[PDB]
Amino acid sequence: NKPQSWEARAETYSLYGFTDMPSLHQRGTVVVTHGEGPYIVDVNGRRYLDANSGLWNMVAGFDHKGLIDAAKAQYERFPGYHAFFGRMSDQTVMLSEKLVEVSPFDSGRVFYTNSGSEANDTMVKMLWFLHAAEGKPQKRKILTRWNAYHGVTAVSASMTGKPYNSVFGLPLPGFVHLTCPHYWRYGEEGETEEQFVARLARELEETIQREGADTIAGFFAEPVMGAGGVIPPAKGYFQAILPILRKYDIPVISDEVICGFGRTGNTWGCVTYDFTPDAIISSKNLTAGFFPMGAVILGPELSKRLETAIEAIEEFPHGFTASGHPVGCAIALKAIDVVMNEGLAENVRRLAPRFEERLKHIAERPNIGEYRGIGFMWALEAVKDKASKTPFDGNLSVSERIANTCTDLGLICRPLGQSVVLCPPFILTEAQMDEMFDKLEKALDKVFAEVA
Amino acid sequence: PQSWEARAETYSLYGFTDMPSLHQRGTVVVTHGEGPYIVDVNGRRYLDANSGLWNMVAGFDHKGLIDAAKAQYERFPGYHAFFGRMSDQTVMLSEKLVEVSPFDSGRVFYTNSGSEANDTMVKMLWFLHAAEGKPQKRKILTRWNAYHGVTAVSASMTGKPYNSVFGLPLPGFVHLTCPHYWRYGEEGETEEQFVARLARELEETIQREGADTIAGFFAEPVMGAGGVIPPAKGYFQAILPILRKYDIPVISDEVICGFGRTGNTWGCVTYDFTPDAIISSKNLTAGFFPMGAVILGPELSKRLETAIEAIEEFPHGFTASGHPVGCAIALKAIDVVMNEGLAENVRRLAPRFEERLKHIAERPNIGEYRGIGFMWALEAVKDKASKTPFDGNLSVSERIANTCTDLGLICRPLGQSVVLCPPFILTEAQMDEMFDKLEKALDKVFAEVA
Ligand SMILES: Cc1ncc(COP(=O)(O)O)c(CN)c1O
Ligand SMILES: Cc1ncc(COP(=O)(O)O)c(CN)c1O
Ligand code: NA
Ligand code: NA
Repeated sequence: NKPQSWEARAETYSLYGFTDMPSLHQRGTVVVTHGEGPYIVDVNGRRYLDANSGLWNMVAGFDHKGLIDAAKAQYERFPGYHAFFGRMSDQTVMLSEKLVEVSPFDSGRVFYTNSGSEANDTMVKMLWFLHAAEGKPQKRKILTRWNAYHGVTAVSASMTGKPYNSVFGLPLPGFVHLTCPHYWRYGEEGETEEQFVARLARELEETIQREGADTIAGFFAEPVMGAGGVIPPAKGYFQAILPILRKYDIPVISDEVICGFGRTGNTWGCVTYDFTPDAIISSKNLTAGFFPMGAVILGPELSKRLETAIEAIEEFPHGFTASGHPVGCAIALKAIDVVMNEGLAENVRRLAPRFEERLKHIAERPNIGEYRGIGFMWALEAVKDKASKTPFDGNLSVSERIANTCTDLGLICRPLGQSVVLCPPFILTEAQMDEMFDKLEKALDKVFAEVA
Repeated sequence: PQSWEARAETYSLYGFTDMPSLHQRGTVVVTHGEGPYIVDVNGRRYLDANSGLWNMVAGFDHKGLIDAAKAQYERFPGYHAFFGRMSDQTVMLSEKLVEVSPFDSGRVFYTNSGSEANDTMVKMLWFLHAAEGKPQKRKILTRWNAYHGVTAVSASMTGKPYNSVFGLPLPGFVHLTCPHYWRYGEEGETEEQFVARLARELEETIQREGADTIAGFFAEPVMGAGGVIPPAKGYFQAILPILRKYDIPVISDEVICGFGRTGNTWGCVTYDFTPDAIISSKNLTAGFFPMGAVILGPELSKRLETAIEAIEEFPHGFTASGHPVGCAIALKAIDVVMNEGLAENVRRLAPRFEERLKHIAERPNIGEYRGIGFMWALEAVKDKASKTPFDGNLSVSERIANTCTDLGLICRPLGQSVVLCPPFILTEAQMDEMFDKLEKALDKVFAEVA
């Protein structure tokens, strides 16, 4: 009784992650064979415009010749190794030199992982290691914000501020979730944006005082929240919170997994939001989705502190088998070159005004509560009533319905809560952006005429 | 910085690297390899008797594997496996993994690493027991000297003293006695009594903790980073009925043992035990791509599917999970290991490997040799009769390994031991080269230390 179709084979042997099971049973797995520019093609030859770059990461599209050629060239040269025991590939040394150079840091050090989850988990371990070595083993608590997404390891899931993590009995103790700086959602009745930011700063200060600064290991933040539904922080947020963190000796980590390498219109989300973190977490665009790589980029202050702590014990007992893989490092060197030097990062800056202008027009509809975003990261929030910010009942699945209608029109859209997220590849043309918008509008025109 | 060595030190934060040796010797920057050899920036060639990190079983320039990697980049260079979408390569590999696993049926979940795969398996157990009305069933049983990875959870599962630097283990991670008879057997305790004690100890721990509070048990069939530790005779035959008696899922961590190293496709087959799930990585891609897999047997597959259908979505996964390049590479690595004579070369050469180690173990400073297939270790001692090791300050194993490097051999120092886990492509002449160089390093270091 062996399965025959691609659909039956997928269901017989897979355990699906982040997959809505009722939709999967109704529709069948969409099995993908190849891509062309920003388009993905399934086993039935159907072509979809992937307006999510796969998972934010495939910024150069699905068949970029330069990246394909750089990947092939490294397999022909040296197809694998590790970075332990005082050995490392030439590609690993070149990537660390490049990452420190492209980072906003004047100097620093890089530690490799395969994923963003491992890199966040690693940063947490580095902070525990460092503070205990400096005479404060109780300095262990990690501050993140509700709606944040930092990954799925037990630690990186505890840092994530998502209700679904209750199914794992998470967060673990020592993981503190601050108010999310989403003004439209979290601003109170009659609270101005300036008051809202001031309240976030008083809340952080009160939290640090109650918990005790000596028990707090670090603060992580995505400059613009990704999986939280594309959330640029309220005006002046980083300028209000960062002095408080610095006052209390709380290391500041920018989680640049999504924001690194151009999506917010700058190389780093921390540059767009004008703040200097002590370390950066990078992945995704780092390899343009061509290879699993994550990196922890430590600034000068933490680099110096960690090295003294490591010199004292003689060895830093942490690392992944594939950390610093020569193939991933060669691919990352090419992805960085493609994004920064081949006009991809510029294309986001050039097309962001037109992107915003079309979303502003779409937001005039009564069922759109707001549009939000920056550069090539945007969201449209669905509402039953605009003035009162009333959502549609959770059972109506408005965003999933918009997204399913988009799939049927040949557009890949991401439903998140009551929102629809767009994060297309940086290679997107004006015509393809018009294509993306026309199909989304037809899906909005259908779902809103139906539910409301 | 100008030199490769200075550039490496200026920009790297080194993991699992002895900093005094690094400052003394400089970073060894590798540019390429040939068969089982690695070549540095100075053109020096070393026989890598550790397959890089156990994983590069087909060597450093395998044409079939390089061609398979290139062909997938040309076809489809990347994608994910979320939201009901997945590459054709991901479906193919799941089908193949279930087939080659000892399970008649099952399901596969992907990760990038062995650490993520273990951390994932722990979350899966927390998820499952809570869904089945036992949210307190959270504790994880591992052994002292086990190595399961470096995420906070997989480091908590690892039984290494160095984890104290991170304030780890986290609560709820219980380390049972290591079934290494030579080290943990008491004075006057037979191997049979030793195994009976570890069974009694497991039962006592389950009874003290409460079976309803224990999520699962994980075991490497042969311990790897622990220093190549085959378990004491009849260990799994004594512990498994206890775990099954108390409803404690059994997970075989096959990250090193999967695909051939013990002389079988899985370490759990070599040790004649059926786990409920398998953790696979390393040989899975022959070190050509970061991939890990959780292979769920039929019982856990059914219970997890029921729990997932009840909440409608399993909210877990990594951006690169099921990457089509990793999947096309893993399909080729499995083909090379199982069909191109590599797994067979391990069985064919394991007797010669052991015969040579038995001769080396005659030396007064070798406490024991241990291992199986293509996984072995030699334990250095000051005194054989009393099992007295050399003082930690003498760094005997590091000295053996640094001497090996100076002779063009890469071998791994672990504790007071030296580990050999060479590629499956190793010829008899290359095995002779590995042992001749090792014996010269043993002669040099032992003559200096005593
Ligand atoms: C901001 C952010 N941080 C961390 C991660 C975790 O990265 P990975 O899926 O590679 O583990 C993600 C993944 N969506 C992310 O968006
Ligand atoms: C048995 C075992 N399990 C898990 C792991 C973790 O694998 P990774 O380094 O890919 O995280 C290792 C890695 N040495 C291992 O040997
Ligand atoms: Na810089
Ligand atoms: Na099978």
